[PDB]
Amino acid sequence: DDRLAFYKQLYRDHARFDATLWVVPANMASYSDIDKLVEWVGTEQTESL
Amino acid sequence: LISGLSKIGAERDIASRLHVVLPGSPNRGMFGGDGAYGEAKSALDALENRWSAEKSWAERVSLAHALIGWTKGTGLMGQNDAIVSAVEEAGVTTYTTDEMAAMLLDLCTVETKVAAAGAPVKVDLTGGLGDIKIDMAELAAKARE
Amino acid sequence: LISGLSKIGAERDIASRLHVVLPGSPNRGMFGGDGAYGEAKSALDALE
Amino acid sequence: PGQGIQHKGMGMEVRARSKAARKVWDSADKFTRETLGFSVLHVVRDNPTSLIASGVHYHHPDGVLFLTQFTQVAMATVAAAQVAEMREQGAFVEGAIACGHSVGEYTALACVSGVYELEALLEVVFHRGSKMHDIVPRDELGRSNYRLAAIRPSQIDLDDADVKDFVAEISERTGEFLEIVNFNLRGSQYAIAGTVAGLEALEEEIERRRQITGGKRSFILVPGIDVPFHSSVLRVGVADFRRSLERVMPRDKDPELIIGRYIPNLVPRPFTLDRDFIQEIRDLVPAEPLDEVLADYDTWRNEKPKELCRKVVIELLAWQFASPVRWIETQDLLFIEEAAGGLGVERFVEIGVKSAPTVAGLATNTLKLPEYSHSTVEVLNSERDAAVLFATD
Repeated sequence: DDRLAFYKQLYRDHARFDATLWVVPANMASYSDIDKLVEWVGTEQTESL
Repeated sequence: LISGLSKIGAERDIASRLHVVLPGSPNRGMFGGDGAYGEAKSALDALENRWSAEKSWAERVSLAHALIGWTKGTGLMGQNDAIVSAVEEAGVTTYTTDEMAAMLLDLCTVETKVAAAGAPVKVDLTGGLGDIKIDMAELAAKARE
Repeated sequence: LISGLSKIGAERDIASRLHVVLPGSPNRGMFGGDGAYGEAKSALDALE
Repeated sequence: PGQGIQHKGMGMEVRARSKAARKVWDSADKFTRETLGFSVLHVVRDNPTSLIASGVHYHHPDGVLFLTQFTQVAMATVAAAQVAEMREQGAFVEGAIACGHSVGEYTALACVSGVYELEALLEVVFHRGSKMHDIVPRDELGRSNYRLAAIRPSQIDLDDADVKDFVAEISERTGEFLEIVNFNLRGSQYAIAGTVAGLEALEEEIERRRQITGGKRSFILVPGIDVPFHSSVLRVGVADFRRSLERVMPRDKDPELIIGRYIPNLVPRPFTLDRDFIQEIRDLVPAEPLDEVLADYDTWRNEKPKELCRKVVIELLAWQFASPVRWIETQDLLFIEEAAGGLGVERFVEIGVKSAPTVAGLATNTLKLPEYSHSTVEVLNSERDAAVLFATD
């Protein structure tokens, strides 16, 4: 949360209109992460209730 | 990672070019004191060849090569901070993080984006550390020592 | 392999220089058709 | 058939088997990938949500395959590939009379008369889709003051003249806009667009007129159509599309394959190049290239006929945007031509795979009510009846 709070501080300062920020846990050393991350980055933009 | 976003772009069928800024290390071979940056990032010239070889990668990914010069952080470079003034006495420029960030955005401008679409762009963001005659065997080690 | 024979030479204490001929690929960058040799052996300049 | 029955992975089974289907799809998919930066194969195979194209951004909460710029392209390619396979097996008869409903008409001409390239077909059709989106005014929410509604005149004693009457009255009365958009089936299917209040007032009328209605019978409102197209409101944007057609539809084409075989929408009666026919077009659709040709028919010299057919064909397709599609007359016309040319056995085949049951079911119910004469007729669908099409059994 100390890293999480920082990006919130950084966003609430430098954010303009139309601006959307996304923070995620990520490990570039893991091939699984890379595949799973972009599989997340590339799918839908949809929220099913 | 480049291949991954290339698949998504091809599968979901976009002609949009992803601009990948390649964080190249400044001026390989003229510094012996870095020990990490200088050697590792010289194969980025070979990576630009892979894009110049592979034909179908053009529409998905554009390679923007940036050589990131001397840039002062507190944590890693806390030893290097004192001699920043010393290296700058050779008529060379060392950069703050905000300065280098600005140099990286300028590559993200519309003008230089289209330039990357036509052909790989190699940018030297270094402060002239290339023609530097400063001996790293001393002025680096001594700085670190 | 170079490090290995360097240890033996240092441990058994010889000043003799082992001459390692590095099988570099010819003229990197001016051929696009090899596909293997040209790219791999350019880091031998970094090994020097 | 027209749009709206399209499904995910439609005719994708045929692509994996037939060679003719692959050539149609791949030549089409390659062009779209290079020029517009997207693939129709992917859209059909798995239905996405949002897509960004060359100059345009398309977003749908459900699917892009159900978006018209895509849907029309998918539908056109699905049918064009299926006919090509039917042609490879030679099952296509030399005297076949062909027609299409809305967007299906472009595929009709493509398959039978080869009036354009596979890539040429998907150009017009794609642009025609993109043209259909920007035509009508919207709100901040993308709302429309208009809509479409499907009428069934049956279940009560009411006629086509009775429907036309009641609609014409409430159109003049309220001062609102109410238009019969589609004449589909004789006593069965009719489509109506105009002001939503007009659609509501018309719904209300038949509920009052029909003595048995507790459930608002005979009236189905159309979801998703916000444009009162095929009415008097759309005639503006033709000239730009009329030029677009002439660009993608050149002058080297087969006159005979179209003539007598092809039934336009704007023109319910079969294509033939004659002073009589060209006049019927002008009457329904006043036009500059047409009115001159009618003025002097003394241009009789033999260089003209193909050049005449080439413009008449384009005029019908360009103004098909405006004029109501007449499916009733299209069906009835087939009866008129047969009866005068002999009534012997006919086979009615619908192509485009999963779109095939629709206009066949439209024909089936039509074969019942006016056609009660006890005729031997075969209704066949590409989706359902394929064993009968290829005769394998």
